[PDB]
Amino acid sequence: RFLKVKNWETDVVLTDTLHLKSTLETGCTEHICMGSIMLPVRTKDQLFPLAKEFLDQYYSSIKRFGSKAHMDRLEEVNKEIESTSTYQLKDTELIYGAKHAWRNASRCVGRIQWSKLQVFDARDCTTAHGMFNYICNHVKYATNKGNLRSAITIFPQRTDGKHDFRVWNSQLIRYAGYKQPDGSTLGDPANVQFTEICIQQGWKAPRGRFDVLPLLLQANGNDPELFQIPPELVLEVPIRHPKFDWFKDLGLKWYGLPAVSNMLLEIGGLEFSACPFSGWYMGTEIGVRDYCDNSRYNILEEVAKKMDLDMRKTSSLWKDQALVEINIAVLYSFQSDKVTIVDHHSATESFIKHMENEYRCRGGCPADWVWIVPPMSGSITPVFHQEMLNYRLTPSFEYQPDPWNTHVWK
Amino acid sequence: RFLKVKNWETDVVLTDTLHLKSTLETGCTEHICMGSIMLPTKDQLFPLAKEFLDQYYSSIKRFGSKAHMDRLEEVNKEIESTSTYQLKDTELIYGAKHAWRNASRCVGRIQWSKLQVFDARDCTTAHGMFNYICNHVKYATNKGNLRSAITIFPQRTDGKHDFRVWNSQLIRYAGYKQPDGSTLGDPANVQFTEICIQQGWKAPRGRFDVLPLLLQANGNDPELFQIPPELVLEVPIRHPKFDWFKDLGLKWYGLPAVSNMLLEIGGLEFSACPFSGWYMGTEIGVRDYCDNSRYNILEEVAKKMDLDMRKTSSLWKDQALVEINIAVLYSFQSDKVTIVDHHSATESFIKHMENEYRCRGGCPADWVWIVPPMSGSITPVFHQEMLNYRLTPSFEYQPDPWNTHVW
Ligand code: HEM
Ligand code: HEM
Ligand SMILES: C[C@H](O)[C@H](O)[C@H]1CNc2nc(N)[nH]c(=O)c2N1
Ligand SMILES: C[C@H](O)[C@H](O)[C@H]1CNc2nc(N)[nH]c(=O)c2N1
Ligand SMILES: CC(C)NC(=N)NO
Ligand SMILES: CC(C)NC(=N)NO
Ligand SMILES: [Zn+2]
Repeated sequence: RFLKVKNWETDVVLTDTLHLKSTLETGCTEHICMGSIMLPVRTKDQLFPLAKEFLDQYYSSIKRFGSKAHMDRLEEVNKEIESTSTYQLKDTELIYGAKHAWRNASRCVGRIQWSKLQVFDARDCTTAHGMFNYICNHVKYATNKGNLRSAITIFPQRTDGKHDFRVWNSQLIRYAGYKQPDGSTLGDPANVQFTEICIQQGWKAPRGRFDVLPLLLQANGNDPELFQIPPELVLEVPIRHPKFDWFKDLGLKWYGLPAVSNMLLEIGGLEFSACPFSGWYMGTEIGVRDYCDNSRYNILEEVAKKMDLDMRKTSSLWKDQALVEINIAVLYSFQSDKVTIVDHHSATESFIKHMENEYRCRGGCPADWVWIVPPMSGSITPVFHQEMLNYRLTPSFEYQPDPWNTHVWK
Repeated sequence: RFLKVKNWETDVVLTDTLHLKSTLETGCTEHICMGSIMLPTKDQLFPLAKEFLDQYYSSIKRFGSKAHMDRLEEVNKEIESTSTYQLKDTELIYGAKHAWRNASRCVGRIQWSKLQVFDARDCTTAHGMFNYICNHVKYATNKGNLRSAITIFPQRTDGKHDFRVWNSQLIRYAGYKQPDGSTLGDPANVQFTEICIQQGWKAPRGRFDVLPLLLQANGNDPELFQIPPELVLEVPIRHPKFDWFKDLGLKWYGLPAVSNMLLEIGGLEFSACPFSGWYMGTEIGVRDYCDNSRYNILEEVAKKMDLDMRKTSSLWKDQALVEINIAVLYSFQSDKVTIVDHHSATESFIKHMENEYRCRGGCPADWVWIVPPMSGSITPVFHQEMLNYRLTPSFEYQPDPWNTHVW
């Protein structure tokens, strides 16, 4: 079965065959679409088939399908599973696997960069202190003094589900949030619950508006432990506007390294519960969501006031106006400090090229439109006009339940 | 079986059961989501008629009454004898209002119960259609104080006697392919604009020429008609600060009226059912003006604002976009023509959703269409999970007549 995808802005029509290799479910049925829904221990039995599918794809990618090396590897893995219930990936398979989980992440608009990923093998790690060291090395390497490099650090895979490695932080770097007794919130409202956990665990919170949270690392299923990332390793950018000299006085700044650390990486059926990864920001993530979401820093009004916009009636579009300036400032500040960042026009244009390339060479590119289209100026970016097909391919990055909800404290 | 929908801005969670009454397919499957795709017999008829009548009588608190049963059998007999049936005026009105109520791609459904229905089922010719349409336009426009309305022409019979409004919207501007290779007017209507010429129309070769109606009655060939200029309310676009804006020579009509869809009620199909409401600012300022394939005016507005268009990161397109949209709303509001901004419209939809969930068990909604083309995440609907599914009565897309018409 072939599926056609059309771009209503250029009439370009693409054909998708890749979806035929989709196995996981989407959440949607032939009677309902859950496309806008945020989020809708294995056995030897279901493991080998998963390993085989992966290994077949791997050996096919290197043009060695059917080879003796390919057949031996399958027998080697099969024997290992029956012998230990699991199996270890070769370094080459790990790299291939991580890159493809990124390549398959339908909610990621920066996938044109997928083949450029530094993979740090932390599978020999055993303690939280070990995790800390690995993570600091990941941060310094990725930051690279502002010239960001994509990377991922992969810790030991899940075994019996009682010895999981987990990074309790949702992102390696994020600002603390504090609920005040008057009901207001200091810092990032999104991290209030995590911040409380850190404090309870022993963290001495400076209680500021931009306090870098400590790492809470869990190794081999043990109780998590706190660690402070060396300040000198956390690159930050003071936010100022190119024309509005008062912008700087808003006291705003943001970290330069976006690194998701709460997702699960699945390769050949194996589950890597601790796999922090990072790239570089698209301006709107900070300027639109982190700064202007009502449930985040929510700075629209203040910026609106300083600009002396007509805030009496929404139809003046004062929010829209302040939004553009804030995002202009974020981009400007980052480029000035020479910290990698990409605007939504560039990122979306590139994704389109990446997408078309993928249809031709791979037969498709699973993409989640709801997440791909930027949170501002939607239709003036090429992706808005691009029909997309969303389906799940493995290897992949998956969501997993927050650790504080499932962990058995020792 | 009881799906939940969460708003990530307010943590409010709503439970949806209405979807359990869905009957039509969505285009998606457990293995693939096509949520972003633009277009994913007597024996067949009665069950449909039955489904409708049941919900109708249920709505009037007469479910399982004699009146209910009586009507059910009368239609039943009528179908068996005539191979179809006619809706009572009450059913027709109820059906039209609910088709709007079920339109998952419409953000303005909070207004659903306030719909003026014009029963044009007694129509028989193209001139009769022109007359009915002019009356609709005049009623809906109401001197700038817009009123939602729909005019329903004769239902389908044997497919060879279908009524159709060839235009996509009752009021749109023409588009012509110039020698330059460029396009004059609205690029989206180039093809239609030609079928008018090819049919007789005398195009003024302008940038904003109100197109002529191409009405098709009882299956016969379509005919042209010029909408009385005095009935087509337009708004000149001027910025409330950029006096130079006017020099762009931009204007837009005040009455948005989709005319190429098919209304489905109890199995019956109304192929010609033009309907109208009032604009949400972004429709004109973002899509009609700034879409690269439309009037694509971003660069022009950018230049006159003296913005650094060298690098995309200066966000000039974004800045210009906002002004262009501030102007649209400004002009309409100045000329006292009904219009709603994306902020107010979206806030209303959220309220409507909550009403629908607590009073009906849900509200089908297509997030991809509901979220405005600009400033997405600063509107409440961005953070609102939505379940999309098809309920009848409904408004469906249908093949352009010029690809099905046997002259
Ligand atoms: C090189 C620069 C990169 C850019 C510009 C890019 C951009 C983005 C953006 C804008 C999002 C949406 C974030 C949000 O709204 O929460 C995203 C999501 C995603 N990206 Fe990328 N990305 C990059 C690198 C990476 C890397 C290196 C990986 C994996 C190795 C990756 C995996 C993903 C995943 C899995 C998601 C969804 C996360 C979630 O569900 O919360 N991205 N990316
Ligand atoms: C009262 C003011 C109304 C508002 C503010 C509203 C707004 C909108 C908007 C913004 C769209 C998207 C248009 C597009 O992007 O092409 C839309 C679509 C739609 N609306 Fe409404 N609407 C209104 C009245 C109506 C009425 C009277 C009906 C039905 C009788 C209706 C039925 C629909 C349908 C079926 C669609 C999707 C059409 C398509 O697929 O092209 N709307 N509405
Ligand atoms: C409800 C809706 O799915 C939700 O608000 C989504 C929409 N699109 C998004 N897109 C991106 N990139 N990131 C997000 O967090 C979201 N949130
Ligand atoms: C490809 C994609 O479905 C398409 O561009 C959609 C997106 N959302 C939309 N939303 C509205 N209201 N109107 C449209 O025409 C579209 N176009
Ligand atoms: C997914 C994450 C590591 N990258 C970003 N959030 N921005 O690019
Ligand atoms: C669908 C149409 C009749 N309404 C609008 N496009 N705007 O409200
Ligand atoms: Zn779907």
